[PDB]
Amino acid sequence: YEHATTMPSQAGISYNTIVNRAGYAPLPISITPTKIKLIPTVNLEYVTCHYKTGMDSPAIKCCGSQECTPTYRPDEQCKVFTGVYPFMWGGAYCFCDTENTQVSKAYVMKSDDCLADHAEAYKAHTASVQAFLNITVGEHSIVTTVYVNGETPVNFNGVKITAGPLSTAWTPFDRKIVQYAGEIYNYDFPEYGAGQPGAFGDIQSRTVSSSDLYANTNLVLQRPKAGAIHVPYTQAPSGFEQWKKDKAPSLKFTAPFGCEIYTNPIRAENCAVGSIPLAFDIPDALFTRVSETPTLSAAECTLNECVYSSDFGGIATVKYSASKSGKCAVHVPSGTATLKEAAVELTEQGSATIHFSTANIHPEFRLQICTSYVTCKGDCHPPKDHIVTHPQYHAQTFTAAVSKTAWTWLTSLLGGSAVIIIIGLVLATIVAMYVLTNQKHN
Amino acid sequence: YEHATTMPSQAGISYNTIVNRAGYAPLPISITPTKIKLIPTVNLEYVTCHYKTGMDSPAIKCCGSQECTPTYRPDEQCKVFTGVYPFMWGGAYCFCDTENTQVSKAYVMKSDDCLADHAEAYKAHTASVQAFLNITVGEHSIVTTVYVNGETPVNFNGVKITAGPLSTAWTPFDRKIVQYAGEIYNYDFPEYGAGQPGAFGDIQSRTVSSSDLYANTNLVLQRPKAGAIHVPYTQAPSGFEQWKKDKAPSLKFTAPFGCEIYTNPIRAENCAVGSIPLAFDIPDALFTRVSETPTLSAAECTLNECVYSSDFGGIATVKYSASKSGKCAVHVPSGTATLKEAAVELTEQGSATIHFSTANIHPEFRLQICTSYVTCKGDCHPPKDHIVTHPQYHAQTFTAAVSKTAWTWLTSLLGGSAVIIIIGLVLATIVAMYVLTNQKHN
Amino acid sequence: FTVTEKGWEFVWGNHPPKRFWAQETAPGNPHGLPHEVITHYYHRYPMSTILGLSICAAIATVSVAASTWLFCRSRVACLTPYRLTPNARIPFCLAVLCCAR
Repeated sequence: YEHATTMPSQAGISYNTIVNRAGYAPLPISITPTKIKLIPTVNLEYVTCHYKTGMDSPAIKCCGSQECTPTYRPDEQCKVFTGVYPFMWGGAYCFCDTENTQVSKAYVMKSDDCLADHAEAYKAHTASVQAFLNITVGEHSIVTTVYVNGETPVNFNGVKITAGPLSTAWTPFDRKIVQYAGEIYNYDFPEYGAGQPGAFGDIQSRTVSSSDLYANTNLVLQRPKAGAIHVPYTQAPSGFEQWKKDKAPSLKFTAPFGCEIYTNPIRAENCAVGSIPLAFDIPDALFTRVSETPTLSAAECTLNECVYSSDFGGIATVKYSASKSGKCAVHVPSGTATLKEAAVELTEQGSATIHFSTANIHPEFRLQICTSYVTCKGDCHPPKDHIVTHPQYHAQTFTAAVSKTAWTWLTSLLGGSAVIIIIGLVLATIVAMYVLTNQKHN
Repeated sequence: YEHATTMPSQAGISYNTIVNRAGYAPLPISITPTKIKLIPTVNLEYVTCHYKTGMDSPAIKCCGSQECTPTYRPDEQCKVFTGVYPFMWGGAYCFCDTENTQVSKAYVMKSDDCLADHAEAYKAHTASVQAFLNITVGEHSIVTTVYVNGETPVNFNGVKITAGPLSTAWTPFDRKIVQYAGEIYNYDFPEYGAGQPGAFGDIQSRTVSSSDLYANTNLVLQRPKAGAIHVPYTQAPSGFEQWKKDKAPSLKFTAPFGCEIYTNPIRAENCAVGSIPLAFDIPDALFTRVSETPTLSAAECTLNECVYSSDFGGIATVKYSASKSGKCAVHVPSGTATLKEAAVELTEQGSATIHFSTANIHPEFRLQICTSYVTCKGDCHPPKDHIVTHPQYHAQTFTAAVSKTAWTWLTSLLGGSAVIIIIGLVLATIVAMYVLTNQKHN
Repeated sequence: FTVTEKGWEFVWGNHPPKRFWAQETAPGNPHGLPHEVITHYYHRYPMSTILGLSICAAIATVSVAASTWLFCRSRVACLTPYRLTPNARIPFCLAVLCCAR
């Protein structure tokens, strides 16, 4: 039996329904979503870290001339300095006054702490939604990771459930992503080979153990001080450190719809957006007949408590009579009241006490109990808290809180003016006919 | 300096262009694509293989009764048969006539040859084109893998080249892919848990060593023969073998645009679809002054031979008088005719030979040698081979092969009618004026 | 801060996140004294209330104006054939109804 429904994309809250085959017993279905992930297709480009300007020892020749032999190290600067009279601790190094030669050679390599302290630059596109449902169809419950593409069914007890695709293609993640220290940022990093000095990605190692890194760190060798053996350089500071000093806050704190960004798979959690459709391919064996379930006669519904709070702040009470003692489903077909439980276990002459939730000020819904319909009617009152620490358990219908007094003010001041204009039109018509009757005289 | 150009996506055929800076030397550019890959994002859903119905040994109790103990094996059947009189080689096994009981248990397990003989069922989306170029910009030549998204530049000698994205999102692959033995199939496989017996995917293991397989093979246990210890069973035959028997041919035989499906990773190569835009960021140091290059005076172009074939079938002789002996660029601006070489080395008073290629019967194209512009003009002849084994080196211009005699026939049949109708209209106007003149005397 | 029915969340240092949710407890009484229901539905639904009062005032004004227009035209159409007679003698019953001399 093909049954299609729709579930809102919101974790924690139980979602209840029933299936009414036209001549059989109603089959209750309950789905409570627990954890709804969103895992993009993530593509590593490069990592970066702090650099470490390595320097070779100065080659000194006395009354000679050196040359520049390159090594093709990253950003490998080299320069030959003439007119140098260096000193060691044990006196001067050459005897020649001039024509001595010192060679400075510097290169950029990545830091020793690159392994545990690095930032991963990614690209993300075309995410994949995946929920941890908790389905109960005819008191047979499973807990299964369902995938919410339009296929990939979950099978249990012959029942085939296909939870279709989300109504929205929204993702919190951008086209480019930087991951650093368990937190994830929407940063527009430059491409490989486009890294600029002083900003994020001046070092670009392809992987953590790539052993071939791009480096553009504005390194310039300088002339040594007269009488000293050192290699003086001048370069722009660590762009990774400067990225860490600025760092507009993580996507964990800035994401729309209240998402919960996590790390080891890059994923978002519990983004309250969209809605999941559902397909139920139910076999015919589960449809129990009518007379194998209880069936009421002369039932009546009264409202004990009625507060239009956020949670189950209404209590309806059903006095019933039925010639069996078993459980049967309860359901509200409109979205007027959201019931708490899905079934009520019955005696033969007792009473039932259900808990509902509603946004209405004058609730009038038609409760469906075992196979019948009672009408639960009352008046709800405002709740005592302004602010609660749990979300809403009902749906705000348009014209839900219109408060019959204000229905009377909209009926009188808008329908009464129509009464004024129709009696004016009738009076005008009677006047025109009486003038024509008067001028029938000649 | 931004220089934007567009290259047709086709391997092997060289592409030549020059940058015409208004007061500096022309700068040659030569780009030959070697291998154009096309790689979709590929996601493994399950594997399948031949199966193997595992059987348990029959549990016989002599004059008793047995029960069914489920082992929860895949597609496991357990029927228990009463009224047995089994046999070994050493006579009868039990000694009763009735009330003996035999338990048969069968289950499905994936085959022993699963590792080296199995089909991998993937999902494809969102291709990522990548290209092996060979770039020469002003006798600086590299060979470098490029990524042809609209970024990820290639850097050599200060030139920053970025190959823009393809003008077409065409992929030879469908949404669903099967790999079997180096060959790839657009095949709409059933989802995991949706396998049917006797067809593809009646056995579904999530990975190759997953230790959890889905088996839907229609296994039914039968009743054994009187006086025989065996487990009889009936099941639908293997659907991986039936899929190998069906197997409409691979994607390297049915794909359009000449694509070549390979799988070390799953990719297409050398599809002749679309076109790569290019972006040149040429620095201002490569532009040599005009006066340091050769420059001609009194140059003249004559066509020696001219065949409007598919290869280079035209020889033009350019006689010049050079101010200096050196190599310089030759280029044709239009797609009227495509030259063979990008540079010609000059003497001071020699005559140069260029090889071109045209579709024109009557070509009139303006060559560009070092900085001048000569006008090459002639007539081509039909080739001799009907079918060649190399693709087309030139462009198909609309009205390229009109063969001047047919220009004369079209111009006569299209212009004489207009001449006759305008002299008819002028004659009508003169006749109207002559009537108004002759009626003037009234 | 302003917290709506769609939610709100803050983090204070190393404390865990606290989510809060507003629920519909507006100041006023929706059950009488019609300047109290208007403040209730103004703090409740601010944008819809001004549009509703604007269109209800517009329809009431147009209706009262057009009814007064039609009644005055019908009074003129009644009394004009009895005010063009030289010896004006408007009846009695039409004098009480149409408010004549």
